[PDB]
Amino acid sequence: DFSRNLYDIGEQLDSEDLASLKFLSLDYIPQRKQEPIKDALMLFQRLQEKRMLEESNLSFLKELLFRINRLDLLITYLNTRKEEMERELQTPGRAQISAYRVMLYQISEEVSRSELRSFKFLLQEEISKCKLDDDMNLLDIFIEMEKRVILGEGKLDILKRVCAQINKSLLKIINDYEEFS
Amino acid sequence: DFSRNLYDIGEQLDSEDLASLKFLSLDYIPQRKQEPIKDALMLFQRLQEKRMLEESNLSFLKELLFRINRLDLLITYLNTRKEEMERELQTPGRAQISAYRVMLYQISEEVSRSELRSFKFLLQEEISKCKLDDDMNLLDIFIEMEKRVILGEGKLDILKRVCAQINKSLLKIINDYEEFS
Amino acid sequence: DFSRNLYDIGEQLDSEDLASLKFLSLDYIPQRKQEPIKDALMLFQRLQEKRMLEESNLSFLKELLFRINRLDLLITYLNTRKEEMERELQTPGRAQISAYRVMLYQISEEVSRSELRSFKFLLQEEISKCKLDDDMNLLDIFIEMEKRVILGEGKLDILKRVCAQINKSLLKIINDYEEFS
Amino acid sequence: DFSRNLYDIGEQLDSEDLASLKFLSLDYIPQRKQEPIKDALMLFQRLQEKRMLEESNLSFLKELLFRINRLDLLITYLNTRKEEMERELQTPGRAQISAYRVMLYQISEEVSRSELRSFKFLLQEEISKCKLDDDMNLLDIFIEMEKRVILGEGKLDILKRVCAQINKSLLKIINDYEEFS
Amino acid sequence: DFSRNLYDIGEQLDSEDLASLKFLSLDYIPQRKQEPIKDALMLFQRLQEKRMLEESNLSFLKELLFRINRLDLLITYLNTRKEEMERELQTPGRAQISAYRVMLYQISEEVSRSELRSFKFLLQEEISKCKLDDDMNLLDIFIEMEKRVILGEGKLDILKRVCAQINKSLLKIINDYEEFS
Amino acid sequence: DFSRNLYDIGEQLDSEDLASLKFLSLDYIPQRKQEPIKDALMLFQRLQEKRMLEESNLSFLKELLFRINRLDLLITYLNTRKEEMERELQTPGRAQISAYRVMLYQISEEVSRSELRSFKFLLQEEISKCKLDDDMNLLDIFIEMEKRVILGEGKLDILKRVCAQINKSLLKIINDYEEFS
Amino acid sequence: DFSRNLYDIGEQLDSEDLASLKFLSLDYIPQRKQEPIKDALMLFQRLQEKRMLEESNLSFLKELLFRINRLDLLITYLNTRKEEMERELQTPGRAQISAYRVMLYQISEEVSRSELRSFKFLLQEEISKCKLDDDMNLLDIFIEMEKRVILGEGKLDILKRVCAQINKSLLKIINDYEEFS
Amino acid sequence: DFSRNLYDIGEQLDSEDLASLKFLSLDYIPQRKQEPIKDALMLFQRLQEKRMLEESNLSFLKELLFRINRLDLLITYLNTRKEEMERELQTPGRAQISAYRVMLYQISEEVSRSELRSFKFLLQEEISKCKLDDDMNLLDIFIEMEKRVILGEGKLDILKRVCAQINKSLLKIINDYEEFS
Amino acid sequence: DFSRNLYDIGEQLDSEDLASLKFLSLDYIPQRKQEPIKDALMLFQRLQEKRMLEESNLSFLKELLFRINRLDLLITYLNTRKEEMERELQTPGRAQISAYRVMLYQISEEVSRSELRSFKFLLQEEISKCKLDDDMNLLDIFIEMEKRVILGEGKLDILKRVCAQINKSLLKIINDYEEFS
Repeated sequence: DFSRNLYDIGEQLDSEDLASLKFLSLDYIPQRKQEPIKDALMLFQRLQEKRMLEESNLSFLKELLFRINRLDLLITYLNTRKEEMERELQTPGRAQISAYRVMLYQISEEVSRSELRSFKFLLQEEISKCKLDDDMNLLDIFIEMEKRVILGEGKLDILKRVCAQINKSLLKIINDYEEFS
Repeated sequence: DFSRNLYDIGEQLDSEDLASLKFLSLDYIPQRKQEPIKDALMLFQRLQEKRMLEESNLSFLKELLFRINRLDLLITYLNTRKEEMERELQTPGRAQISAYRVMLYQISEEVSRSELRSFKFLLQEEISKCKLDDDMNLLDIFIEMEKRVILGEGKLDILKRVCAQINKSLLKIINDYEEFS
Repeated sequence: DFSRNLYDIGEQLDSEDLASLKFLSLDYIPQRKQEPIKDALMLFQRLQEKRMLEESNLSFLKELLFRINRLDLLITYLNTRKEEMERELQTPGRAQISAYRVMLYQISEEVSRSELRSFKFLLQEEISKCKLDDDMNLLDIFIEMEKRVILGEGKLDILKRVCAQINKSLLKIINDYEEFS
Repeated sequence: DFSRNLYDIGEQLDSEDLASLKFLSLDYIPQRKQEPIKDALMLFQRLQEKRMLEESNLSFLKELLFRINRLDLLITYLNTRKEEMERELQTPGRAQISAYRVMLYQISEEVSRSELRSFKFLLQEEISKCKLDDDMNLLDIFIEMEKRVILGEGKLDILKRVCAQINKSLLKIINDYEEFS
Repeated sequence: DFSRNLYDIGEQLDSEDLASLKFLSLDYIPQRKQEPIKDALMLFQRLQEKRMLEESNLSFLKELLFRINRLDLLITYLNTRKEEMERELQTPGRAQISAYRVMLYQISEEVSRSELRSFKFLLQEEISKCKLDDDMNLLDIFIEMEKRVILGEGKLDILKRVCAQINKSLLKIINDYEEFS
Repeated sequence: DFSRNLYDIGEQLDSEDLASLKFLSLDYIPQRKQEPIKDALMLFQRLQEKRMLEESNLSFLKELLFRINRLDLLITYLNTRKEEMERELQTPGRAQISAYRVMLYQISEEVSRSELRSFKFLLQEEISKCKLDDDMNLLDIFIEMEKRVILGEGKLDILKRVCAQINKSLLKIINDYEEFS
Repeated sequence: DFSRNLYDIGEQLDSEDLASLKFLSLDYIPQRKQEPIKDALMLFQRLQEKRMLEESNLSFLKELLFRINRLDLLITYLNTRKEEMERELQTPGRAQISAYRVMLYQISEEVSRSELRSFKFLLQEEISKCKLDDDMNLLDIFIEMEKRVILGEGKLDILKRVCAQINKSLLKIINDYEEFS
Repeated sequence: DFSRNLYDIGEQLDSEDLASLKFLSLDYIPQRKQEPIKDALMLFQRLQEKRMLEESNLSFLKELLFRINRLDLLITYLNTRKEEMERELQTPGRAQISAYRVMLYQISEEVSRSELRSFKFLLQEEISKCKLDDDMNLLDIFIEMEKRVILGEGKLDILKRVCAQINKSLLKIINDYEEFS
Repeated sequence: DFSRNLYDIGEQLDSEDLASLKFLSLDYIPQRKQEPIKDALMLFQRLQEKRMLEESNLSFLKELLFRINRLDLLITYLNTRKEEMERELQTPGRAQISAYRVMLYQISEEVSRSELRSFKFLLQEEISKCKLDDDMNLLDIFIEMEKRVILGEGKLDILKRVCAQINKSLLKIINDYEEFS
């Protein structure tokens, strides 16, 4: 019955937060399969097809909100505290979103608009293969980097070289991924 | 019908006031549902659809104008005196906007753009995830604080932990939490 | 004579108008007799066979045009004033189209495309038995609901729950049918 | 062969031009019989059946291009001076499209897309009978108003009540129509 | 081949001055066909439709470049001496941009940003439907005043109501209307 | 109408006198509404929005101008003597500016521009971490005291503990605390 | 069997990627057999029909995905690395499609949306037969030309008449047709 | 690759130096092309658009740094001595930035802000055609002079007249152009 | 949570102190990246982004206050004695700011505001490249000379040749530079 209230979660979702969910959902939803999604419920439909999100199991949604920092919804509508997802972080295999995706998202939160401009031209300096613009959310840029296979667990060094021209707080985020080695 | 007057109200409504009205609509319009609204008329349409703003019931708009201090509209268009605010504040349930939201507005009401920069210097301690713009409305920041569940009805007294460091006059509004009971 | 003139009058009607007329003809023309209809004249032929629409008695057509707000035809071709449609209220049973169908139609007039997509999700949330698509008109959905016996004067509460997820003006349209209790 | 060679005219005509031509063609082509038209060729076929556009008589097209301000084509392909389009004003009946239509057209050209949104609010101020959409051309709205018989050659000055609120110079365009009384 | 140099002119045209070209084109291209224009070359395409600007006749562009003081482009691309702009003064009707538009432009050139703010305050007193923001331009105000039908060729003197309060030199500019005596 | 003729005040109104008006308007115009005021026109705008400034009642403006002694110009706008401000003393609540704001202003008028230096030293004693910009006149300092809620209507007398060290004439100003009896 | 997975390549391919593949498949699949194609599987089936691409010989697909820079799919589905095509395509006759197609694609990667806008404006001046609109891809333009054999390898440098006014690095691409000698 | 270092060079560029580079780049970058440019690398992207600056040829930037006295970057990061830029004097055409532009730049380096005040007073004495503003950089004024063709290799006597009215030492720069007689 | 205690530093520090910090920060922050900074807390943000200043490592801030002679603040903010700064100086690699920068600062402290005038004359004798202004700090001038590469680690012994001419005791510091090499 709570699908009725899934609606009542999605309406509070920012267009930007949706794009964030799209990026994080890429571990399950194909790069094009995700594209028709225009809101949370569209995502939920895909996740129902993948059986990641359903009335019988909204634990994926629970994490998703934890990952994009929409804890207001986790508590308000899913009626649980963030510490539940922190318990899901306790042991391997309980987290549904990969740590690497989380780190890349954390970057997108750390990187400012001005720095994003640097990211745009700087990546172009790294390769002409990418066609970039001011509409390229860093997360969308990351998707493009995946296409060229210059973004991944074995390409982390590239991100660090990029960070050298941006800031060291990002470099930190990169080093903080060491524990998942 | 009466939307003939709403039009002429909206023409005189400021884009800054509209931003604050979006915050005030949070007790009815979903957190991010109002985000594609560009002018007063679109806002008014949503309120008509939710029947918060009716041709026979303009009392919600009346309050809204009281909340954004537009007395040039209260009398000019709604033909109501300023004293009617206290009339609507006679008993609980009469006001449509929570005193909680009213306080949050007044808290930001006394804030300077230079204090907003100072706030960001303190907000990075509260949550480094908060990617904020130098022209970010404090009310928008409050929405972000909801996301972190660090600002709320019972978490109102979190604000003073950094607001007292910026402008202790805000405390006079925060202490009005007593009007919850 | 004029029955033949209708040949060149029906072309002024939309395909959405036709679909709407099909919904309105649900109290006369069977679903299996509605589907073959491809244009207004096909509809007219069925109504001629059922003697609802004949040159000697076009009072059914007259009402229909009122029901779908095509008064331009009511006056310019059927040569009668829009004010004459009030005669439907002179006595119970005078109207050929039931108020119930009128209400459901008015809803489809009030519901936008974006809201329609929301209705698609909401019904999916209500049950998986109803398979839906992007070409589903709200009136088409109502037909599907009828077939599944979840649409009726005693099922209005379901529509009310769904409308609560959209807007209160739709709820109003439904509540306007309460006077026929 | 020649009229067939004019099939290419549609390659320099815009989709907006076609939409405008459809409105202007309403005096001869049924309100919705025009809709299958996807290009100028399709339009011409309807005009061939209506005998408005013939290989040996393009005077109808000549007027159209003048009315929609595609003078580049009026000269380049139809090889006629724009000055000779004013010959429609020499005696009554020389014009093929009613002055009523070009009046409404000029209005639609004068109104901004942002003002169209403003109109939408005032269109509900007029009535709830008109269902609105973001893709509605003001000419489309005019058609819808005709359907409700609240707009016409005798009801043109109904628009003035709303137009005064958007652009009062439209009132003059309307007032000038009086000269054809 | 100069239509390829129209591109060049457009690149060498100042994006800030393009706004004034739109103002100058008000009596040829409706604000609806102006607002989607992003550069001069797009405007030029509109002027091709009206046949104001073609390779066979760039005299309209010539006049436009005179108004926005781009004499360097008259020489560089139109290959003509600056004095040839004054050929429009030989006989009445030669000019295509009314001195009315020229004077209003000259006013906007004389008015300081600080004086504009003053005019915006005075507009708030003058126009009952005045709406102000940080993107306002005196030329845009003039357009809006036409929409209020308070500014015009015969109503030009209205500007002296506020110009006399600001800068006598602006009033002097207005007095140039005397040439229509 | 006439309101527009009060704009002239700005020509003779010193920016420092405007800053004084800002201090006096602290009980009316919000911080965020006050600080973007760059001239009397922006001030007037805010006053109109709260309908404090209206042709039917300019008494608030009058009182304000009396405080800064610019009501001397009243005889050039309303044609009446500034002495009629004494009417505010007839009964309690007639004055719109609290004697709290008045007394603090009188202090800023009594203290020498060079003596302010000593007040900066006093501020060092009270708060060695406080920023002491040379632009901080006593009125701005008083605002900073409000930011530290050390100064107010009930705290006003606190100033005497350092004012006695500056000049007994300042104590004489402070002795107007008797007006709160 | 395993082909089931290959079918899903299209679930990561974008519509832009597929459109690019269509352009690159112009040396195999006619424009009349490309239109029905809506996804990668459709493309695959067209190629399977004539054994041009089949599960037992994916060497053409290997290049295709390599050429459109989707190396993540070379890994994910083709279970290989870019190195394979880099080595394989070193010598003439190893490519399945003309480098002419590839080079034109590379241009579409280098040309910005903003550059394409002005690129199209030049196309209108360069070829009056063009039917330009917002849905035209740069590659679609090239096809439009081929529809009447007015663009191809024989005039591969024709684009220099447009690129010279846009971006010299596009001229560089043209100057990289050295191996076609 | 190395572009990465050009970025790193650019981070030490002043916004004034950037504007100066824009002026010097006016022999290449279109009048409005540089308007969205907010930092060095953005400019470099426009220089990549023209291929004035490229990893294959950095001599353009190298000269520019010499022109605006940023040898701290030329020597430090581009490993180039100023004498190698001075080596340009061997033969004509070695310089990519005209001595005309360099001369006018040097003037802006010689003229004080206080002399710009007196310049702008004399500018109005010369003509009211210039859209005078307090934020007008002398180089921006030069651009406006170019617009009106009152600045050039044959208009240098205008600046010479102005210089004689400001500072006799300025004449030592503007007269130096005589070497190209 | 430790940066919470940095807030009250920037409030105490002067704009001059900030300017001094900016000069000393040049070894890490680009010559023109710090310019938008309006207070010390904005500086701190940049330092934390570049991780030059960390909550776990405040030793850079510690040094900063030492270098600008604010040792008495170390006990008030970092709770450490000034003697520990000499402890740091005991061994190489502990200091984060170069002695070169520090010594140049000491010079600016020794040079009088009046002497600066005579230095401006000397700077003109040195070169016409450095544009001078009364609002320039000697440290700002130092930066400008560095830009011309006439001031540096190997040119420090050149500048002093005119420094002694104003204050011989400056060289009592400068000549000690030898000890660091």
